Amino acid sequence: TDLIQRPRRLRKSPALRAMFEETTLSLNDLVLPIFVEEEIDDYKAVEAMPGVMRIPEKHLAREIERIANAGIRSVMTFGISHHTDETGSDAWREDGLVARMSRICKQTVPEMIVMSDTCFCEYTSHGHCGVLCEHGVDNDATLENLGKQAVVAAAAGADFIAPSAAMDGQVQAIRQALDAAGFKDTAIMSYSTKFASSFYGPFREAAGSALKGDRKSYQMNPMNRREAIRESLLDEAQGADCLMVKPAGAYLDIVRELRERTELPIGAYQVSGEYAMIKFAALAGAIDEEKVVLESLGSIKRAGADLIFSYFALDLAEKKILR
Amino acid sequence: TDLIQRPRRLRKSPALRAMFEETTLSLNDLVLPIFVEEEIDDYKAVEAMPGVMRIPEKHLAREIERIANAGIRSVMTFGISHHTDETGSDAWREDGLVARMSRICKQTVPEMIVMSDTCFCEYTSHGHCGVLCEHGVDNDATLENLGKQAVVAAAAGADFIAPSAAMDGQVQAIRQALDAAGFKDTAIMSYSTKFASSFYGPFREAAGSALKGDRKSYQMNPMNRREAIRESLLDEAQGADCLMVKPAGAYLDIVRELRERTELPIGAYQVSGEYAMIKFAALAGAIDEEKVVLESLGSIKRAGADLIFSYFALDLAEKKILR
Amino acid sequence: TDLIQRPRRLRKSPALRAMFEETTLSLNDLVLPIFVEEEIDDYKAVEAMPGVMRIPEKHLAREIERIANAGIRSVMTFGISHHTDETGSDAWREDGLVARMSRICKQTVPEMIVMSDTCFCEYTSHGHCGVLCEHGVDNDATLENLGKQAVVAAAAGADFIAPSAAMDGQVQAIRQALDAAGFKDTAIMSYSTKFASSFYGPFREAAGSALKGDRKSYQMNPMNRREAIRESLLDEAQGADCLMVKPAGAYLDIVRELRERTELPIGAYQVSGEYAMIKFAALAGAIDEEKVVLESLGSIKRAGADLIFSYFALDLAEKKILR
Amino acid sequence: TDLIQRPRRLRKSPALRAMFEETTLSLNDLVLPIFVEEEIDDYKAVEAMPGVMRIPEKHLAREIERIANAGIRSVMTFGISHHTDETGSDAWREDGLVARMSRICKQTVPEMIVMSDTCFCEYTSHGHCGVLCEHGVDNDATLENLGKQAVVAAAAGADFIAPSAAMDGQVQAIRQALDAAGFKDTAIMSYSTKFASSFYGPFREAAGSALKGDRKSYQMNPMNRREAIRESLLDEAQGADCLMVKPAGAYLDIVRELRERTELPIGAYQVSGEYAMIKFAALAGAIDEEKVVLESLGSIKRAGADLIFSYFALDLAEKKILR
Amino acid sequence: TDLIQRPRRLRKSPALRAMFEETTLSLNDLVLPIFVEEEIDDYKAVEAMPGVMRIPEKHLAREIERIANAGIRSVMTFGISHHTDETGSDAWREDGLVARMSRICKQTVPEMIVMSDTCFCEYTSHGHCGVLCEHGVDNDATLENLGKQAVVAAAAGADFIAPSAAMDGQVQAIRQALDAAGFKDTAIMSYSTKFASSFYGPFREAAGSALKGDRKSYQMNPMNRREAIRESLLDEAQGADCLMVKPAGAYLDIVRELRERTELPIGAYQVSGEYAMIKFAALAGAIDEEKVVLESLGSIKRAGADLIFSYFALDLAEKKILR
Amino acid sequence: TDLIQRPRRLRKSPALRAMFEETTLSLNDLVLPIFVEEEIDDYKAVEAMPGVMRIPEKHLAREIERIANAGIRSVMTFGISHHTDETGSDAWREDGLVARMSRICKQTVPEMIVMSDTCFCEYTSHGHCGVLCEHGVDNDATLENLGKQAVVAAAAGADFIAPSAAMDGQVQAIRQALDAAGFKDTAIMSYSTKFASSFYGPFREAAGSALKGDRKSYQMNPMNRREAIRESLLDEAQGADCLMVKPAGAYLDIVRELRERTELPIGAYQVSGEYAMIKFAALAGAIDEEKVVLESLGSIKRAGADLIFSYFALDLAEKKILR
Ligand SMILES: *[C@H](CCC(=O)O)CC[C@@H](*)CCC(=O)O
Ligand SMILES: *[C@H](CCC(=O)O)CC[C@@H](*)CCC(=O)O
Ligand SMILES: *[C@H](CCC(=O)O)CC[C@@H](*)CCC(=O)O
Ligand SMILES: *[C@H](CCC(=O)O)CC[C@H](*)CCC(=O)O
Ligand SMILES: *[C@H](CCC(=O)O)CC[C@H](*)CCC(=O)O
Ligand SMILES: *[C@H](CCC(=O)O)CC[C@H](*)CCC(=O)O
Ligand SMILES: [Mg+2]
Ligand SMILES: [Mg+2]
Ligand SMILES: [Mg+2]
Ligand SMILES: [Mg+2]
Ligand SMILES: [Mg+2]
Ligand SMILES: [Mg+2]
Ligand SMILES: [Zn+2]
Ligand SMILES: [Zn+2]
Ligand SMILES: [Zn+2]
Ligand SMILES: [Zn+2]
Ligand SMILES: [Zn+2]
Ligand SMILES: [Zn+2]
Repeated sequence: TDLIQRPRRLRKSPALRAMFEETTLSLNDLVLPIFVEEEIDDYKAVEAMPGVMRIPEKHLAREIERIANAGIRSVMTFGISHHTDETGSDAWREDGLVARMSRICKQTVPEMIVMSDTCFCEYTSHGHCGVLCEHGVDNDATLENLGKQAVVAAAAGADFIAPSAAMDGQVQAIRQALDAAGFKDTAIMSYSTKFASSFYGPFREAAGSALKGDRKSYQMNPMNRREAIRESLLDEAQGADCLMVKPAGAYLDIVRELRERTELPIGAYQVSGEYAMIKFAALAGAIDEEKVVLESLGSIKRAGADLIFSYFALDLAEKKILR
Repeated sequence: TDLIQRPRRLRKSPALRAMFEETTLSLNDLVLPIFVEEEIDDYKAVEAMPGVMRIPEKHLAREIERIANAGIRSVMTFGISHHTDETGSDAWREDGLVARMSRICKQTVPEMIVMSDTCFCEYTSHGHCGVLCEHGVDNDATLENLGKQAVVAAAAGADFIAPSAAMDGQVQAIRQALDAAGFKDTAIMSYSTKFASSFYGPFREAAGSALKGDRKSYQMNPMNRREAIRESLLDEAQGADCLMVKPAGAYLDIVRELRERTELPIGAYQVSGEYAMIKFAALAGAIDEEKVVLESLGSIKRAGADLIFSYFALDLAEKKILR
Repeated sequence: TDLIQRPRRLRKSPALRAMFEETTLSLNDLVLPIFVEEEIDDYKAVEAMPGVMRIPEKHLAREIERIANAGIRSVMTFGISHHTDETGSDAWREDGLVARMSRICKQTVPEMIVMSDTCFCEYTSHGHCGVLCEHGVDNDATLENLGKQAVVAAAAGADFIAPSAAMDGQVQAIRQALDAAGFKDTAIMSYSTKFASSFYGPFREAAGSALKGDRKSYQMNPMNRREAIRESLLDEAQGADCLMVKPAGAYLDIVRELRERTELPIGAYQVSGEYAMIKFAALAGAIDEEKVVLESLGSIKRAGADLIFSYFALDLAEKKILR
Repeated sequence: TDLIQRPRRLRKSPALRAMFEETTLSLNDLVLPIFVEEEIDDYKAVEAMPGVMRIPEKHLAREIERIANAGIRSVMTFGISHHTDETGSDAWREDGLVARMSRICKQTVPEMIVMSDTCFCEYTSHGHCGVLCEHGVDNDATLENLGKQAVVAAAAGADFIAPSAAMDGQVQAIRQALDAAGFKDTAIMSYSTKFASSFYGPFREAAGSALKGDRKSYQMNPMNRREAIRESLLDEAQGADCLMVKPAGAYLDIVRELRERTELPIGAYQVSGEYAMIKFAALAGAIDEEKVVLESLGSIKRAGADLIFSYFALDLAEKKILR
Repeated sequence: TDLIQRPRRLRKSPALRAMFEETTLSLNDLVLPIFVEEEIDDYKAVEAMPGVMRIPEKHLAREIERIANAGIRSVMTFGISHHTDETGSDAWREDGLVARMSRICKQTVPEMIVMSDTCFCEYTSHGHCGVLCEHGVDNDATLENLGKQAVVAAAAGADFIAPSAAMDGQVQAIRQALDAAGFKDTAIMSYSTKFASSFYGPFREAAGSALKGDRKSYQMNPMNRREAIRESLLDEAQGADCLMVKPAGAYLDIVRELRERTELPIGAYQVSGEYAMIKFAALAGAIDEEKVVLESLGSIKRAGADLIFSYFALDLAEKKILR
Repeated sequence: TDLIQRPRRLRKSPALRAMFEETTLSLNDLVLPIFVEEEIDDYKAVEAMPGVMRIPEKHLAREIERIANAGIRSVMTFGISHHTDETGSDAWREDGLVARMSRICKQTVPEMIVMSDTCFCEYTSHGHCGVLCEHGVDNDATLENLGKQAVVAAAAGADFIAPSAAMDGQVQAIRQALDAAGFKDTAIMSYSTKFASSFYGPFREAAGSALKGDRKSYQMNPMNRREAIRESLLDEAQGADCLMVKPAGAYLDIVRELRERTELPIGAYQVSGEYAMIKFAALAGAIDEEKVVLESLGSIKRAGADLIFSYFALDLAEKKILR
């Protein structure tokens, strides 16, 4: 036939394909979510998340050295609480689990980039991301508490305060609180566009989130692309240093759209449900885990993500699959 | 706190959330892929795709009636061949499996829109998508055969000829071929952006594709977003009635970029691999299948797809989960 | 002939057309304007609006249950006043018609989305949308009163306070008033771009608006597309949760232009004159009412409207034409 | 209140509003559709279109003179045939009704710009816009006939050949045809975006279109905005001198999107249905006809139309409402 | 001070800076230019390009093995001719220097991607890029010869034919030529935007280009940014597989503008002059060579280049500075 | 061959090329960086910068007259300090070197445009661009001092205060300080996008900057194009009269991108390392200095720069190469 344009020409050998590959993925693009449980002794496997385990607080100094030695540059701290209550106040206790997780990480590996998850769903008896009032989760009462938690996490050494409470004005609240306390240099990794997804089941199992209803009244609608952009642009306006799309996997259209609407760095969270789905199809022998993980993380980068929160990070690190 | 902008205002209730939902998913958005195996008697279960079975040719009249009864408006045919050879010539035999799958569907259900997968990987002894040469899969030898297959399938009643060979100029070749033989009205549903993905394992099992190596010399690189758009715009230029992104789940950024680059309809294939990861994670009790399937399909719609190829379409239709 | 591109290919059967339909319309997209008259006993037909009737206040609890049972998710309340005066002060009487209409609706169907029309043209002896002063309608005196009305409507349970007075700064005024009174969660459905149209005659008949001149000094010029966009973008800037184009029917260019200029939800009002025109041509046997209604509402959605205010809503609901 | 931006500032008076009016409507924006019935003696009233009458061929010289005297710069001819058949061949008879309507207009008023409707629904026994086949309306059989009709109408003096058959490739066919016969200077006014609307009932009555079914296999879907633009850009590509959206009243979003996609002139047809809804609502005394006609026509201008096809053009011209 | 936005927040440490680095440079981004001199025995040092030497043809098998061992994925061949003449015919001799440089590279290292410089300035007695006429370099006489050279080099194994003659229509000429001779799969790497720069002195020394005058009648003006884009888009239109900007260092604005105007791969040539200025400044001890080379190459990547032609590639590869 | 488009047509003679040259460079586009050393007697050559010399303060009145007489319209003052200390306080001494350099220039040539470099790296014992604190360079303590320096430089007659400290909020700080002191007319030439480049070695030698580490914690990452734009747009937002990209040479993609994102004038700094690289390759006889300088400065203008800071300026001036 007569065809002048032939895409296949640059696909002929592995060398040609390597030369013309548009997107690349490094170990640097990954942030490792870590689960830390206070007052316990043995690491606990998370069933819903094949390979993940809660790290006993007594072993955190050891795991963070392990992670750092594998080449992971950053972690996101999630605690499993034994001092839950109606407001999740242990989260702003200058010495509670949240402060302690940071303290230990920064003390152990000074150069480790410590992002402290900032919410209450893991510290409240009801499992909601804030103060429950007659109304539902109280936005402004929760903003107050998110700010106090911010200051003690910054106090403990957290490099980024990451609000995941899906509260309006949360970035502004945390920025003023940090500044007022002399933490004007502490960064905010906002979970800016965070969907009321059905892919967090494994995570809730892993983190001990005691919730029976849903978070549909704060986390946003999965179907709303316009609203998703506006959620992130409001956070940019309130001073976030980095934005984020959560989940990442089934939202790369949102990542790409946001990429074109801001100059800010954009993070993407490869959530627990996405991890479970790769892990369980691999164990059923349906897919090649490694090929599927690399393709998935590669797609997230291709969509425009600057950083990817991924539970596969340390394995990828240690098995020298990514450098 | 001071906030005039409060996104949560429209999230207060189920009624408010429904009123402001930006994207909708319905049954007419779905196209159901079916596997038909010739010269066989019982339905065969696909191991890697729980719930999916090869339909015996003898029972296709029965199944396409069932499918149609469920509300499914369309199907994509894939045959499992017992007449494979060097060039996959059974596919262009006037009464080969390709032509008969269409014939039995259109004759049983005249209203059923039948899209006929158009390739050779299911009919070649080597498992590759075309004619082999010392070269690798020979582009132009394959184009002639795609043309021949197009006319017999068109003659057999197929409403869409869907070339999935990833051959340069395939749409033009098939357009020229159908036109000359008097099928100027038969449409082309081009797998215009078809990535050399690792998510097709389950499908190859289901369709009996005898491939030992890879398809990287013709299916495109997963990392190449600019190339992906160019791939589809070259097919729009060639006359394609509908364009397509495959896989869809991890390529929503592609679907969205493409939506902004053409006025043509865009299909998105929720591949066997995606189906597999959802089913095994649900079997493992880690996620809720239905909520995860609906979220997954809704995101593909959200990203810009007009039609979605889903192996979940029949259950969603019969269980009246989508109307 | 030789034509590669053939649009007609996807128009061959009802099935194909259904698969390729770009826009859809659900019962969810509709908001039902309701006319409630205090101190009366029998429902009154509105002559200019064939099929519409004023609901006696004593029957409102009954009609709102009827509407809600038909599946309508939201209503817009308009009262016919028997206590008109120079400033329309019954509108901010904590117990006047406006408060009462809301009170009754929310008390009867707690989940009903109650949008309270916010103006004075129905409560003033002169029929103008505010305070008449030497000058004409006094913008700032009217802003004051619009805020007080907002608080009592929010107090009564209105979900959205909908200013239709076409007063500059009305959204800002209503937002500060609501916030100050502890109604920071009450939404604003601004009639942001509201034209000085000649299509409201039937509505004025239906609502008892006692006006002899025009509203050309506040409602904007029908011919000004640039000004129309700016009117809506100013409201976005002042905190509106939802914007609106009124009328909708002969302004879909304005709807589409606004759609591309904001991420906010956009409402469109299918006004009384548009309803009368469909109703009277149908009664003269000139057109098919149902086909024309569905095509018109479908066009409004196609233009970019997220919600449509429509008097045909309950019929469409009950006759199961829309679900 | 504090507001530096007050849109009402330029709305204070009639002089200020006129000075800032963005869009203008004049008589030269209007094209007058006329119905001419052959072999008949008295004017026939169109029931569904009050004020509209079939003009007897014998009286056309008289009427086109009247029209021209009124200031009308152009007309679109529609003939009511007494010579219908299977293929609508009277339309391409050198002296058939199509050719004579043009001839009598150009010869009576040499300056009159005559646009000749170019189709077969008014000349076929079955009422469809072309040649029927087992298929439905045969596209390419019809294109040949459109070509033949184009040359006789061109030869008869028509200034524009306006194909309203909704056939793929109609503009190219008619361009090729006129060119070969030496009418390289005759223009094409393409009904480029012609929707399968329900607003044409009154017109079919007025023009005697013997159709029992629908035109959905060729006129396009009302819901398809992206397809609508593609429809017109394919005609610009084919050489069309002017493009068009029909209907116009409920498709102003289309007109505006198209205005932004081409530098070509764009016509908009205010259809019989729109005319009917305005007239019957005015008869019912529900709206003011003149104010509603002027607003309706002004919105079509506002949306981007260069020319408007209106059945109100003559009254507006004679009553000196437009100059 | 009051500042919510503090860019320095993500600059606090080496880890934070790496995590937020937007652009990456790797070894696969580099293509290594090599100078091969025929009929000679020892390596010759290039004075003006410290570190660069003419490789004796006899030692090419050895060197391409060394290059390939280092990790270099590709080279661009430039031969120093001992058979120059009026038309540069040695270049299209089936076994001329051009064909043999390719042959020895592909045969020694089958995986090596060989791009063959395609011109006549190194083979013509007058030193100009083609056939001379009273005119100056004759465009179309040269195109024929570029075509002839393309096929022998293609036949010899070259993976890319890279026309650097700056002839109008060179890509089409070479595409037509390779196609006819059965090299439809051989690619074209067009020096699409090739400026008449003053930075090529060192290269001419290294490649033995016998030119006394200038190339301004064919290489384009350095000041013309709009012309530069037009130059490359005409080559994309002609079928070029990859486009290119030369020089690259002082034309990063061009590279970036071009990146936004095409989806095609874009190469950028870090010319001999740039290489020379870096080396001599480093020799003079004024700058750090490595830091300056890495910054220079990283900026070309940053600006949008997919591939970079660099004379520093081998040292960077062997010293393991890039992987 | 057949080619309609022939770029070469406008390249045939020097006259044609001159007519079609898109970009031009005048002496007006250049700003001359001057090095002034207090308490010394003989001009000192800067080894790293062939041709540049520190001007003894006692000779400044003489050199500025020389510069002005050559036609240079503006200079950028850099001092070599003999009164360095921990905070660089001599920089805000109403009579220190910074004040004095300006004083002398404006006193000598009243019409000379005096841009005073505003930092501390030349006045601090540690060589950092501000106040060193436990943390690193203290952003806010440095902002304080940058403001005081601004007022005394404005006091001395500087026309532009040019902050090069890469401190967040520096433009805002300097603007408030200037305004408060009655210097609301003094302009700010912000070094808005200033990279942590490896091309400043020669400058540091020339300016006596006593730094042993790097400026990576304030000057921005060379690889971050998105951040580069945001750095400049923040300065526009804080009131800068002119923006700047530094370095210029290997950042013309950044210059072009910024050009398209602001209406503000954009300056570009052809840094010392770029000067050294041209000078040393010219001395090694590798390139033609003049041709390379003119091409480089011409590229900077082509990329979008309105003013270029260049050390070659006075030579270009005196040798009448630029007027
Ligand atoms: C937000 C969502 C948590 C929840 O709603 O339970 C913060 C945690 C994100 C990670 C969830 C996951 O990895 O599934
Ligand atoms: C604004 C216009 C009312 C008026 O000017 O009388 C608020 C009511 C909109 C609906 C009017 C209608 O449906 O005609
Ligand atoms: C900023 C950079 C100076 C440094 O970091 O030493 C202000 C001076 C710019 C000119 C530097 C040069 O010309 O190299
Ligand atoms: C594409 C090629 C599939 C393959 O096996 O390479 C055409 C069929 C797409 C379906 C694949 C799937 O569902 O996994
Ligand atoms: C389009 C087809 C009309 C039809 O009856 O299908 C060409 C004529 C447009 C005028 C229709 C009207 O005015 O209603
Ligand atoms: C372009 C022409 C070079 C010339 O000498 O005119 C093709 C080769 C580019 C390399 C030039 C260099 O590296 O300086
Ligand atoms: Mg938010
Ligand atoms: Mg293709
Ligand atoms: Mg307003
Ligand atoms: Mg058409
Ligand atoms: Mg060229
Ligand atoms: Mg800055
Ligand atoms: Zn939470
Ligand atoms: Zn295949
Ligand atoms: Zn009102
Ligand atoms: Zn017709
Ligand atoms: Zn050359
Ligand atoms: Zn400094």
